[PDB]
Amino acid sequence: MKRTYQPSRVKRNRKFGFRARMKTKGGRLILSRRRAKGRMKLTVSDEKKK
Amino acid sequence: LVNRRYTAKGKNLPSSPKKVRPIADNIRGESYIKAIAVLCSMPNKGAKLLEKVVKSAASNAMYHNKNLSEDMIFVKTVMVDDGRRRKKIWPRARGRADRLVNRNCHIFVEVDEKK
Amino acid sequence: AVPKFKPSKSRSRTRRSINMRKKIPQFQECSNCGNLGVRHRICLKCGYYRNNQYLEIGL
Amino acid sequence: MKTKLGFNRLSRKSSHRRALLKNMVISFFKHEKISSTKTKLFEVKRFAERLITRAKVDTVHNRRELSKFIHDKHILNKLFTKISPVFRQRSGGYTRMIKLGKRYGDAAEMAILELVEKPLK
RNA sequence: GAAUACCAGGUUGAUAGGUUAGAAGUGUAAGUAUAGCAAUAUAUUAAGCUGACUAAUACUAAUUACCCGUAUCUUUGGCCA
RNA sequence: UUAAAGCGGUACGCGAGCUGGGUUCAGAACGUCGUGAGACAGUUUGGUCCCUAUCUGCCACAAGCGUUGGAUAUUUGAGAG
RNA sequence: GGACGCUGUCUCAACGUGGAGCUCGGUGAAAUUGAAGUAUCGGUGAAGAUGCCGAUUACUUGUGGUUAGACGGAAAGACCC
RNA sequence: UUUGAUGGAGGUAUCAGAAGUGAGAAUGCAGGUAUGAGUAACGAAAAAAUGGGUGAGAUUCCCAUUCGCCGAAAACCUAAGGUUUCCUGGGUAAAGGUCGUCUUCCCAGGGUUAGUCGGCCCCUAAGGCAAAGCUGAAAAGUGUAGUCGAUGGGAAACGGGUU
RNA sequence: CUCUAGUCUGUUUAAAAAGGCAGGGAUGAGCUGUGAAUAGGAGUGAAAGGCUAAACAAACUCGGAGAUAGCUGGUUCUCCC
RNA sequence: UGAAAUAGAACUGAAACCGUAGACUUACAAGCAGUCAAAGCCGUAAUUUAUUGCGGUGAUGGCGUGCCUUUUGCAUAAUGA
RNA sequence: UGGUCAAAGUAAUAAGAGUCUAUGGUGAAUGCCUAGGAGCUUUAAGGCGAAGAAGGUCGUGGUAAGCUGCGAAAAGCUUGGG
Ligand SMILES: [Zn+2]
Repeated sequence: MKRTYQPSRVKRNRKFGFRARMKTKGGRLILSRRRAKGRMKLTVSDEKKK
Repeated sequence: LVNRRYTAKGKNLPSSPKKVRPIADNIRGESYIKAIAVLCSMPNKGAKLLEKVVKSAASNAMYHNKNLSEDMIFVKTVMVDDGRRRKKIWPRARGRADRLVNRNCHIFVEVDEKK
Repeated sequence: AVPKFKPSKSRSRTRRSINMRKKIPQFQECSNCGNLGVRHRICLKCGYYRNNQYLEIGL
Repeated sequence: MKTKLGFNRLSRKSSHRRALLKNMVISFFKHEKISSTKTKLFEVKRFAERLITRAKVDTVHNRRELSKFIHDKHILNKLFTKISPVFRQRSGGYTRMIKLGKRYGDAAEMAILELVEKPLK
């Protein structure tokens, strides 16, 4: 059964990448929150996939 | 009670005590020759583990008591306790998972000079 | 199809002791080497059986 | 209750049982002595003794029958030339199956099958 | 006959297997020969082959084998002494 | 047709035995009522029947043990179907 | 809804084949679980008794089957309020 | 509160004060271990068998001979993805639904060579951003000139051999 | 290559929606790869109260929030009157 | 070696759980597993010594519907472990 | 009186299970301790960055896996004081 996570890469980087996060207000809030919490991974761009 | 000069102990052996105890019952109190023959014959994992421990116990007794041969020795006592457990996962339908315990046993054998 | 009450240790012990019971194999000392071998089987230690070689026992 | 006496079915469907018997008989004739499960060897000897008694007399027609079961040419020739001429006289019982004990691991009953008299070399 | 148990037998034995033979199934094999261009037919041929059964036959396998296993004692009656 | 085609109880016997036709979901249509949303033991069609048996109970086969010396056979019979 | 043909759907079941089930060896769960040296019948009772009264039956302990019960397990009933 | 075993380093009378001050249950929480139970399964009805070698240890490793299965594939070559899983050597705590000398397991070492391939690049589809202009409490929303955006369009290679 | 009437296995399954048999479409209201656009009182819907990351009569995450409950459950050592 | 190796990848190491050995009891019996009586066996102290106590097991007799929560009222087959 | 026999009581078995006594295994509760925390007081400091911040990637070790430090001059360098 084709299911929930057909894994593209251009979709991954475009929709959830660091530049897509910085591109708007809420994404920058996301980045600040994750920095404050001290996450080891900020965005999907830490998975080097292009 | 133990003459710990004459004994062997095997800790964390890869079998379940529930499966090793019957084989121990069949050789408790027998002569060494008869017990060794039984353990060699019977094709059970517990049988092989007991064979190693019993042979080691007899070896220790012989080494510390040079005038004791293979045919004055009888298996005086035999104890089989339970040892560490490891849990691994067996996945089933509908996302249900079950934990699948693996048991080990301790084995203690003491031999003694026959009547 | 599920146990209604946990059984007593007596019942569990009884069932376990009766079922998990293995029987000794019969024996008969080899005519050649004197080992105690399973009756009606080739000797595993010397290979003979009724004074006939059948195996070639290695290590 | 059980009907169909004469087999052990060797725990496998008919075609695979026939193939099993053919291969083990071939190997038995090739090697003069083999080890296997007691049931398998029992059926093997039931058929091997039959083949030997059929091959006691060497003719074209008999050879062409024995080919319907022995598909190794070398071993068919060996059976007709080297094996039977030593059992020309024996009224039966050319083989000998002797038990070996319970095998470690799955506790099968092993046994050894061999010829009573080794053939010509 | 589920593992059981019972029963039969264990070299002093036909218990099983093999083998021989028969009750029987298939219904005329392979090879060769004749006739036909060939297909095919006929003779060899109640053939060949298969024989879950039955009757024999120690040829092969059940070993020069291992564990369990008998009037406790008291009182009374009868017989014997 | 048969000599005769009885009346009741047992969770209107019996779904951890089976069947889902009906009853009693979400579809749709018809009749009627309500302004309408909808309602109607009015009608028609479609519409998952889960669970490896612990104990008791029952159908069968064994192990251990007793039956007062210990065993091997033949049987009288309570009782039961 | 009816007709023709065809059939193990049925009277009526039997046999055979394959995967499980059965025994042994290795590995090894689950839900449930106050425990248990837990018999039945007639009665009583939070009004359907394994636990009470009376009575009856029953050497001790397993295994393979089948679910009659333990108002079985699973889902703080979906129906009613 | 007294005597022992175990234990090897801090407790505590009297009086007075203060509480996270006393668990048997909440389909309680956390951890360990019974129970069912050595019972159901051990994952498709494509099928294995013999001999030999390695090894302490082989029905399950390796090699050889037969048999069986797929064969508009269960074959081969490239994407989408995975990221050392690839090769050589060594080893079996765990893990592999069993065993294991074996493995996509572990450890060490080694391994990916481009002018002609695929990208990068020069172009644009849908689309996104977008000075200016215009519109809105803010944050922005619309939107022109432009600029980005391939599954598209554009220069160049084939055969054979080697580890 | 795409779909699922009917039936069966499965339903503490191999699969949190398959598989074994079969059926419809099969040059078109066609299937499908690779990108992009529509986000929650909104979107989308050849229209069934469907779908929108396995759950939709108003998605999910965080915060208000320890929301409010005439409802249910639980509430731990002792003695005397 | 160390004060210690039932200090050897870990201090003190209980309960739940799994065992071994010894003593006693049990295979004619219907036990909320307890209490009140009680023969015999075993351990032990006194009394000159086999009858009284501290003890552990216990044939047999009498009595006895687990607990919690909730209800006019529960062993209840109401609830919860 | 001994033996045989008849009769009435009784001892001698535990495949297994139940209860004590002596012993262990499994398990990590209790006791004890702290390598890390929590709640505040008294001072000081309350910004950083286009002279490129905060926060990260990559790389730097005789040899490192991670962390930290550091920035191809890369677990450091120069000057001054201690
Ligand atoms: Zn020998």
